[PDB]
Order: sequence, then C-alpha cells, then structure tokens
Amino acid sequence: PQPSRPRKGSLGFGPRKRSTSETPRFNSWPSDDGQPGVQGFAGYKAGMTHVVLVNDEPNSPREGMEETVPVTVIETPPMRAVALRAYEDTPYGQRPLTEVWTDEFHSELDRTLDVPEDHDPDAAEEQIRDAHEAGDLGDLRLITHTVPDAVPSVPKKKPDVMETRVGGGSVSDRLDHALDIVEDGGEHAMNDIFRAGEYADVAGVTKGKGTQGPVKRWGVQKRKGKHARQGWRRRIGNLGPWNPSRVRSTVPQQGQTGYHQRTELNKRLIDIGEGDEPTVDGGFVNYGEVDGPYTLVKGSVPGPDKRLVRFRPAVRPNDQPRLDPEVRYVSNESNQG
Amino acid sequence: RECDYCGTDIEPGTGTMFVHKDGATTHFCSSKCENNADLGREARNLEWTDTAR
Amino acid sequence: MEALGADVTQGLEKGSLITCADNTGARELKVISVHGYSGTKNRHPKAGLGDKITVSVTKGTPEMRRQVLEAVVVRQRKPIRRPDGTRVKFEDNAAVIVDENEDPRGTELKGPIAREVAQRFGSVASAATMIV
RNA sequence: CGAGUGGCUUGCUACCUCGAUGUCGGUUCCCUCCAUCCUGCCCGUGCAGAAGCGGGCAAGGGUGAGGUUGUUCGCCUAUUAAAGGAGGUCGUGAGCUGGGUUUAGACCGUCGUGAGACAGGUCGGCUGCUAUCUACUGGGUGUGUAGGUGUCUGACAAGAACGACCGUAUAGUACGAGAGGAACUACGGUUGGUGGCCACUGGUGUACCGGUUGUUCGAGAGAGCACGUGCCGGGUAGCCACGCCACACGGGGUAAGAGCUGAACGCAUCUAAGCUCGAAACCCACUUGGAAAAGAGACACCGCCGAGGUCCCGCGUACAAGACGCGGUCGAUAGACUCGGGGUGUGCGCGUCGAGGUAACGAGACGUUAAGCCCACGAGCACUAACAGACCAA
RNA sequence: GGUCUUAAGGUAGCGUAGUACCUUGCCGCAUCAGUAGCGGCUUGCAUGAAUGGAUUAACCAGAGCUUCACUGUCCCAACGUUGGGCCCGGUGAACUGUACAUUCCAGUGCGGAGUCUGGAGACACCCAGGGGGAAGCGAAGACCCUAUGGA
RNA sequence: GCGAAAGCCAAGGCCUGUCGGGAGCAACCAACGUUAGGGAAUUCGGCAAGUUAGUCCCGUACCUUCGGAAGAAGGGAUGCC
RNA sequence: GUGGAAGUCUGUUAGAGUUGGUGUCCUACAAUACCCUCUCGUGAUCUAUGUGUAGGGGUGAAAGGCCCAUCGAGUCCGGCA
Ligand SMILES: [Cl-]
Ligand SMILES: [Cl-]
Ligand SMILES: [Mg+2]
Ligand SMILES: [Mg+2]
Ligand SMILES: [Mg+2]
Ligand SMILES: [Mg+2]
Ligand SMILES: [Mg+2]
Ligand SMILES: [Mg+2]
Ligand SMILES: [Mg+2]
Ligand SMILES: [Mg+2]
Ligand SMILES: [Mg+2]
Ligand SMILES: [Mg+2]
Ligand SMILES: [Mg+2]
Ligand SMILES: [Mg+2]
Ligand SMILES: [Mg+2]
Ligand SMILES: [Mg+2]
Ligand SMILES: [Mg+2]
Ligand SMILES: [Mg+2]
Ligand SMILES: [Mg+2]
Ligand SMILES: [Mg+2]
Ligand SMILES: [Mg+2]
Ligand SMILES: [Mg+2]
Ligand SMILES: [Mg+2]
Ligand SMILES: [Mg+2]
Ligand SMILES: [Mg+2]
Ligand SMILES: [Mg+2]
Ligand SMILES: [Mg+2]
Ligand SMILES: [Mg+2]
Ligand SMILES: [Mg+2]
Ligand SMILES: [Mg+2]
Ligand SMILES: [Mg+2]
Ligand SMILES: [Mg+2]
Ligand code: NA
Ligand code: NA
Ligand code: NA
Ligand code: NA
Ligand code: NA
Ligand code: NA
Ligand code: NA
Ligand code: NA
Ligand code: NA
Ligand code: NA
Ligand code: NA
Ligand code: NA
Ligand code: NA
Ligand code: NA
Ligand code: NA
Ligand code: NA
Ligand code: NA
Ligand code: NA
Ligand code: NA
Ligand code: NA
Ligand code: NA
Repeated sequence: PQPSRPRKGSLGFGPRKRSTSETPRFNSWPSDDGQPGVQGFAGYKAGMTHVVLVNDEPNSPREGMEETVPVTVIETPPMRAVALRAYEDTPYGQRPLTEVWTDEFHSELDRTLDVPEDHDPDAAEEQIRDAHEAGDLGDLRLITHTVPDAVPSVPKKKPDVMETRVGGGSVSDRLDHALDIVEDGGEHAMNDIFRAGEYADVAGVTKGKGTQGPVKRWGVQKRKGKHARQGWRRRIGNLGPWNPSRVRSTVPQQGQTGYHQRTELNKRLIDIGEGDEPTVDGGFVNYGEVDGPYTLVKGSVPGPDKRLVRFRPAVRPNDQPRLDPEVRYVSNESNQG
Repeated sequence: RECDYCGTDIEPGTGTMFVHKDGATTHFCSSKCENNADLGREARNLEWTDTAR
Repeated sequence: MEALGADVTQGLEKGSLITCADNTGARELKVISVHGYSGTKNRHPKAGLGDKITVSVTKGTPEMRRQVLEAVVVRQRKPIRRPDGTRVKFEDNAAVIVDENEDPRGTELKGPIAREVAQRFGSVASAATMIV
C-alpha cells in the first residue's frame, strides 16, 4: 500500500544557500498605527539563562504563580541613526530618492563607510518635501549602525549597518520625527522603541554547519535494519523516478546547512535593563561578561554567540501585550557544570 | 530547596525529583549525585559532599 | 483533554508491559493503544503520564487475563517537567484500570500517583493513597 | 434496455526491443490525478435534537500502528477526524533487500517402460562497474552591465508553514414526552508538520580525574601495553533530542450554494445586463531566494594619483579547495602567567591506628588534605607573536 | 452393486502430511489480533508397509514455531574512535568514445527522442556530491521460437 | 593459567605487511565504542548485534535404547591482608 | 575405590574443514582473497614424499564430482580452408 507521509523538510526556506549578509534584512515592517517611531533595533547575542516569572497570562489557571522561563541574553547598547533615507513611489516599485546625513559620526564608522565630508542636508530635505508635496513620497527609513566597541565580549569594532523603517502618524509628522532623530546624532536606545512585555520579531543568520547530509539537513531517515549494513547508511533511496528523467530540486540532497537568515516570529521581551544582573558565573561560555544595556528574550534566538540579531515589533502577534512582567529571579549560576 | 543528597542548595529551575516505590521523595540537584546514589553510596561518606562536610 | 499542567516525554509504546497499580486482580498490563493519538509513518504509538490507553491483561487472575480494558497511566520512569522547571520521575511504569466513566475498576490504588493525574481523572485521584 | 468515459484488471493483436530496456513483493525518496475516505463551504432528507443517510463545490493538508502470509490482494486487532483510490517503464536493483517466480543438488505426490515431466508441494542455492555527457543539490572563478564603499529596490521564484483533534465555559441549556442532547463565540491543551536553539533534562564526550585486574620497568614512587579507552565509576566545553523556543488573524476575488434588483414573457423568475454574500481551495498578507531583470536597476558618500581592493600577519561568529567574517601596536586577535568559573574526589611523603606475628612484616583506617591532578570557557594582563612589507587600482 | 476392467481391490498404521486441488478445511490451544506453529477431526484432488509403514532416546553450522533473558533490529536518531574521503609534493593506469551535444515541457516518429516540430529556458569555466536520464557501461539473450544445427 | 590458550615480557629479529606532507580533519563510506525511556514494535526470519561465561558448593524435570538427558533448570560463593 | 574404555564431550594446541554475516573486496592483495562467526580435532583422522590407474577410459561415501584456472567425455597437433 505504501503509507502516506509528509515530505522531509520545508521547501519554504530555499534555496538553502549561504547568506549574502551576516547582518539580517527584514523584508516586512509593522503597520503605521501609533505615534512616529523607528520600527526596529539591533544587538549582539551573549548566551542563555533562566528566570522565574509571575504567571502573567490572564487566561492561565496558574496566573500569578511562579514559573521558570528560558531566556536569551542579548547585549543591546545604543545605536545611531546616521541618516534619513527617502523612497518615492514609481511604476516599478519604491526607489531611493535621497538621504539626509549628519556630521557627528562615531569614531570608527569609517571602518565600513566612506564617511561624508561634504553633504547638503537641506537640499536633500527640500527634495524630499517637494516629493511629498507632489505625493510621490514612499515610506521613510533611517540608515542605522551599531557600536560593537561598546560591547567588549564582541571582537569587532567595525560597525554593522542596516536600514530600519520609520512608521508614524502622518507622513509629514514622522518625516519631521525622522529628521529630528538624525540631526541630533541619531543616538537611540532599546527603551525608545521597545518596552518589556512586548512581542518582537527577531531575525538573524543561524549558526553555520557547513555541508551536511540529507539526514541532518532535511531530516530524511537513515537506512534501517539490514539496509544499514550494506554500504548505505545516510543516503536516500533514490533521486527520483524513471520519468521525468531528471532530478527534481524538491528531492533532499546534501549541501550548505546553517548560516541562513531566519526571522523568528513573536518573541516576548521579558526585560530590558542595564548592568550585570543577567551575567553568569565564570562568564558566558565562548562569549564573556555582560555589564551594560541588555535585553532578555524569551526562548531562543537564531545565530551563535556574538552574532548580530535584529528586533522589530511583531508584525503578526497572536496575543495582546502584557507589559513589564514581574521578574522574581534571574539565574547567575555558571553555565559550566 | 536543598539537595536531599549532597546538601548544597539546588538552583531554582534546576534538578530532578525521584519518587520512590513506597512514595518517598528525593530531590537531586544534579546527575552526579543521582548517579553516586544509584551506586549505593551514602553522601556522608563522600568528602566533597556538604553533608559529609 | 484538560492541560496536564506539566510537559511529558512519553516513556511508553504500543506493546510495552507496565504495572497495574490497583487491586483489580490484574498484575501486568500490555499497552495496545493510546486514546486520541494518531502517529506518523514508522513511528510507534507513544504514551505517557496522564494518557488514557487501551490495554490487555498479561498477568493476573485467570478471569482478568486476556481481557482488553481501558486504563490511565499513573507513573513512568521517564522524567516530566513541572512549571517550575524541575523534573520528576518514578520508580516504575504503572497504570490503573478504569471504566467508561473513568472510575477506577478497583477499590484501592497501590503506590504513589503524580499530582498532574488529578487535573484529569478525579475519581482516580480521590482514590489515591499518596499523591506526589 | 439504451448511450458513454477511463486506460487500474483481464483478454486480444504481434507494431517496438532477442550483438539483453535486470523479475514479483517490499523498502526509501520525489512529483502528480480526482472518480473525495477525513478536514472547509453547501443542498436534500423518510431533516425535532443528537447520531446518520444521500448529493454539490473542493486535491490545501492528512490518510497512521500492528497479528498470519514472500505475497499484491485480503483476513483480523486496537487506536483514529479519517485510517480514500490511482499514475509516474505495474516510478524507484549504475539505491537497498532477495522472502517468491525461474538454473545446476535433493525429497514427496501424480504421470511415464524409461531418460524424465508437472501452470503441484518442499529444503538449499551469487546481486558486477573508478560518472564522459546530461540533471539537480550546494560551493567557487571569470566575463557582461561600465572606479569604489555602504545601503536598498523587486521583475520574478519557493512554502503547508501550517494541517487536525480533545477539553472548559456556552450548557445539562436550545430541541425533546422522555431517553438523550447541540451551536455561535471565547478559552486551555494535544498531535502531525516546519524553522531555530542548548539556560533546563537527557545522550556523547578513546579532553579530563579516580578505582582496579594481568604484566614489564627490582620494590616504592611514577609509568607502558592489554585496538586503536584493559575494564569499571564520574564527567567540562561542544555537538545534539528524548530537551526548550517560535509558526495568525484579517482583507480581496470566486466555486457549490443562499439571495437582491430585473427583463425577454405587463405576471413570475438569483441571471440574460447589474448587484449582495459565500469554501481548509485562489490572490494578498507572512517567511526564504532574488541586479545576469540584456529595459543587466536605485540612493548616499568617497575617489580618478589615488578611493578602495588583493597578497601578508594573529585568528574565527566561517569553512572539504575556493569563499566568508574579525583583529593587526591609534591593539586584547592568539599564546604564556595569574585570577574567576568548572571536572574529579582527598595526592607524594610523614605521623598515629591496625587483625596479628618473637621479629621481619602487615591489607587497610585517620590526620596533614574541599587535598592532589585536570580544563576545548571567562577576566585581568602588551610579557611573546599580530613584524617586515609587496601589489593592483579609473 | 447387496460383480466389471486387468491379477488383486488398501490390511497394521499414519493422515489437510516436505504427500491435501478445493484451503486461510472445521474445532481447540496461543495472541489485542496468528494464511504461521501445535493438538484433535479427517470422505486421503492424488497416504501405506524393505518403491518399506509406524514410531523413536541420543546426535545436528538441517526446516517451522513458542517462552524467559538480552539488546540501537525498530520507535529515532546522537555523539565519539581509527582508516579513507578533502588540500599539497611525488608516482600514475583502466573502462569508455559515429558525430554533434546548456537543456526542459509537450508533440511527432518503427508505437520508449539531448539532436525532428512547437514552445519554454539557457552568459562561460571550475570544485564537491548523491547516482534521475543517456531505454548508461559490461556479455552477438541463458527464457521463447526457427535450423532437413550439436551433444 | 588447566593449558603448546589470552594478555604482558625476554633472547633473537624487525620499523620493508615500504610513498609522504596538511586541515578539529565537513558531507559520505569502512571498521568500531557509548547511547535515555521503551524492549523484536524491526524483518521472510532476531539477519546483525547483544546476553551468558572461568572455578567451587548446593540442586536438577519430561523423556530414555538405562548409555543418556545434564554444565538441564535454579540458588549461593569467588579479592586482598 | 581402582581402572581408563570411546568413529565420546569441551577446546582458534597443532592441524583439517567451511555455516552465517548474503559484511570487506568485486578494472581485487587474489581468474575463488580478507575479517568476524562457525564445524572437526584418537580417527571411516590430518599430512609429506614416493608410487599405481589415462580419455568413451580412470577415479568417484554419487555432486555428472574430479583427471594441472580445461569435464554430460582432458589437453595438444592433425583431418581442416
Ligand atoms: Cl532502509
Ligand atoms: Cl495503536
Ligand atoms: Mg549486500
Ligand atoms: Mg554548561
Ligand atoms: Mg548542573
Ligand atoms: Mg513500516
Ligand atoms: Mg537500464
Ligand atoms: Mg468533483
Ligand atoms: Mg497536491
Ligand atoms: Mg516498476
Ligand atoms: Mg508507487
Ligand atoms: Mg544492479
Ligand atoms: Mg535505477
Ligand atoms: Mg556502482
Ligand atoms: Mg531466494
Ligand atoms: Mg523460502
Ligand atoms: Mg526456496
Ligand atoms: Mg557577450
Ligand atoms: Mg591504549
Ligand atoms: Mg493441523
Ligand atoms: Mg543473439
Ligand atoms: Mg531450453
Ligand atoms: Mg543429436
Ligand atoms: Mg537504549
Ligand atoms: Mg513483527
Ligand atoms: Mg512490520
Ligand atoms: Mg547470530
Ligand atoms: Mg570426537
Ligand atoms: Mg573440539
Ligand atoms: Mg600420493
Ligand atoms: Mg543432476
Ligand atoms: Mg595446460
Ligand atoms: Na558494510
Ligand atoms: Na558495499
Ligand atoms: Na531503472
Ligand atoms: Na539491442
Ligand atoms: Na521492487
Ligand atoms: Na486535497
Ligand atoms: Na497484513
Ligand atoms: Na522497466
Ligand atoms: Na541488485
Ligand atoms: Na526490486
Ligand atoms: Na474569501
Ligand atoms: Na548589474
Ligand atoms: Na502405493
Ligand atoms: Na556432522
Ligand atoms: Na550502534
Ligand atoms: Na545518473
Ligand atoms: Na619507503
Ligand atoms: Na568400577
Ligand atoms: Na568462512
Ligand atoms: Na574423449
Ligand atoms: Na583442425
């Protein structure tokens, strides 16, 4: 008869090739509801620990009781919006119109960009406002970058740059909001965007594992029984039928596994603090000691320690926000042992 | 809580609770102790154990 | 069914032999099926704490032997996680024969029972000696 | 009784292959069809309810586990929302398996004078090849677009990224004489699938520490060998699943269907023109890839005698070559050292005790000693090594 | 039927057999479920006495079955060890090759096409892979039939 | 040690079962170790792997050609000083 | 108790054999090999050397087995183009 069975692995994350940018790029943004604001932030993965929380769920028969929750510690120091990019609507989608930059640059932004020495902020601003007058102004986003130097456990000083969208009330209002942030020095923090208890979407390039077989890469079975002793242990039965006489790309084969971008949905932000309250004893293995701006993400986060991870207010949350959850205990017990 | 074996404090959100045949209960703070116990050893006779200390 | 209020790692399969923790006259039970459970190609149907499973009597009184009854998994050796993160495991695998209404076929329950089993089978619970 | 469709069965034909297109069943892995088993939306009922029966749209998803048999089929059991059928050389042997069919050996029955036969049964009885092309999975080097850095856009491409069940409230309510017994909605959980992660549990851990047998180095101390750890006990990092986290709703258009306004046909009519609704299906939404999209893109800044890049050196958040990413004295990139954090479980020696023994001798116990030994992690720390320097470039 | 062919007309036993077509025979044991296995029945398609029958302790790399124990055979895979695999120096074959060849979907054709026809796709080269296709490579098919062939 | 057995080591012989260098050294393969809970559900079939084990004491069924079955089964002990 | 019989037992003693792995190999190390597993191991035993039997003939505990990688009638050359 041959019993049915789902295929091995999702065909929705392909091609399973190495990622073009180690820095994640969201392909979606939250809707323009509330007041004007930057729709995302970034940080660096540190490690994991657990925390005891007070059941916050109003529908849980345990609401109000202790509860142990896993948490990923992410160092989230301030970032800097160094410019405001404007897009115009055209018959061929959105396209970058212009950009408004600043003059106050972080000491080592030149490790990545050819920092501007001569720019006309006003003209750009003008061009943008004219476009808006004509009604061709497409969404507005800020070119942002991090300050790895602010994070010791992270070797790199070369900042990571990524564009984040700015959603706000009216286009005029948030446009201004954008310009204001930038003009200053673009310096902003996790607090300015997220509040503990809110759900965010965390993107990141998963841990790389190089080339792997079908079994690990797609989760196909291993040869079973006698079949396992004949000369085949981790190779599939066949690459396909006689006809079509070609190998379909839908058949699980070997390749690059790991180091792929993934936007993990609805991650609850258990807490945003600063200091060394979350650090473990002995130090986060292969990472270091945390002591500064941090975020505690419920559960796991794609990527290995030290990798850049991005935050975005959840685009498709299932639950309502339950702000500032009570944290009764944060484990500092050594991750070694 | 305190480990019913070695006697050190069991880190919250950690450990296993073994329920005996009779119904008795034994909280272990680690596999190390569970295993030393399954070997039939008594925490008092092990010098590294806080009990013994 | 109602939330067990605990995460379980089924420690049993179709064909597993477990203990009958009651005085029904059945000593040994063989798991045959797991209520409301559908598996996947090649996977052996799995059962654990708090599952109502169909069973057959392997050992016991002649009149109880070979009879196909219904039952509730009361203990398993494999660990289970409680809300506070601690794990809990028992000394053996045991079940208690039950009827259509889920009332224990027997009069007395031998050995301890996991608290979680209460939030599902009351009459089984209100018949327990020790509830861990 | 009559008219058909399909090409799964069987038969017929003898067109194709006898300088061979490897058999049946099974397995593993991939795509599909609809004549739909379940799931969504509906119509009728001999539709009170509940449970059904029959029919319409509909292929998104699911359709599982076992006992006899080589079996397909089927018979049987317990679960289940349901445990649907069929195509791909009766998909799949340059993938497996080899129980069966169909070699040589042998037995039994039948037939035969006999050699020996059987559209009978039975025991045993082999699975070759280093991939040239093509195909696809992944990885690079070049050229085209025509200097560089950073950030984007989005033609198009993939997805099931989600499918399903149980429980609670609704409610012992509507309905019903009663027995019995719903729903909308809101909740909690399970299962199957998916992607990721290791604080926790668990596995490994021929790093490490300890115990111990045989033997060799005279004893001791400390060691080698006993298969790539002698065996046993414990086990850090890492890697993992048996562990943990995350995976909608809602719009838009439709089918079957329910209707509105409405004529041909003064009436009537859901349809002819027009309109309102309405499926797990379609489109969007969401996730992944995507300037080689030849209309070969956009923006900002830097630079054309210098911007930037390659080689080099110290290393990995990367890795089969290649690629990738980071650091390079304006430095914590790697090592040493010292702390922290961890694994073992109390070192050598010496002192006391020790069944005894004239004595020699003495297994072992306690103390010194959370000792001794050890660490793939963290910190501090420029002590050592990231020096010297080459090249390409409008 | 209550003898006829052709001499006799199956006795003791054993029997759904390694012999039983019907067949998964019927009943029972055993299992949740047993075309298996064992026991009983048995009209035996087509058992049977040195073509030896029955039965049988011991023996057996002989065939079938059940139980305890055991376990990575399985649920469902993971980690590790050694030798390869990958890169480098040296050594250095063979198989195979009408030609052309970046193909895919359909169609057509001696009815099983990379090459025909229509479309679609397609920048070149290279590395690694697992083997879908070249009705892949290997062997003038053992099967079948034919030859006024052979043994 | 029962041993012309294993394992270890002399004497004697050998580093010529004769190509090397490098990557924590990926996929895949050959040999193999360990795997929680379950325990034959795998499969034609328990194939492969595993379990058991030396020695002494106790004890040992059906059946039988009286030889045997039998090391039946099952239970206990085992070092060092 | 003595005695120490056996086509007797255990046994990688030496030696002989070849059951399963349908493992490794399958342009091999090899035109029949490698490893693990397994059988015999005082006898109808294994083995060296010498010697006899020759092709429609030997030899055969019988498989049409074997008679120099050649066997339902060896090999060589000839009949033979
Ligand atoms: Cl297989
Ligand atoms: Cl089942
Ligand atoms: Mg094989
Ligand atoms: Mg740890
Ligand atoms: Mg711990
Ligand atoms: Mg199966
Ligand atoms: Mg072929
Ligand atoms: Mg239809
Ligand atoms: Mg489909
Ligand atoms: Mg076929
Ligand atoms: Mg098929
Ligand atoms: Mg083949
Ligand atoms: Mg093939
Ligand atoms: Mg091959
Ligand atoms: Mg066969
Ligand atoms: Mg057979
Ligand atoms: Mg056969
Ligand atoms: Mg050109
Ligand atoms: Mg060694
Ligand atoms: Mg019978
Ligand atoms: Mg021929
Ligand atoms: Mg013939
Ligand atoms: Mg003739
Ligand atoms: Mg196991
Ligand atoms: Mg079976
Ligand atoms: Mg099966
Ligand atoms: Mg065996
Ligand atoms: Mg003998
Ligand atoms: Mg012997
Ligand atoms: Mg001779
Ligand atoms: Mg013959
Ligand atoms: Mg010769
Ligand atoms: Na093998
Ligand atoms: Na092989
Ligand atoms: Na084929
Ligand atoms: Na041919
Ligand atoms: Na087949
Ligand atoms: Na469907
Ligand atoms: Na079956
Ligand atoms: Na074929
Ligand atoms: Na084959
Ligand atoms: Na086959
Ligand atoms: Na709709
Ligand atoms: Na371009
Ligand atoms: Na006769
Ligand atoms: Na014999
Ligand atoms: Na194994
Ligand atoms: Na191929
Ligand atoms: Na040499
Ligand atoms: Na005598
Ligand atoms: Na052999
Ligand atoms: Na002759
Ligand atoms: Na001649």
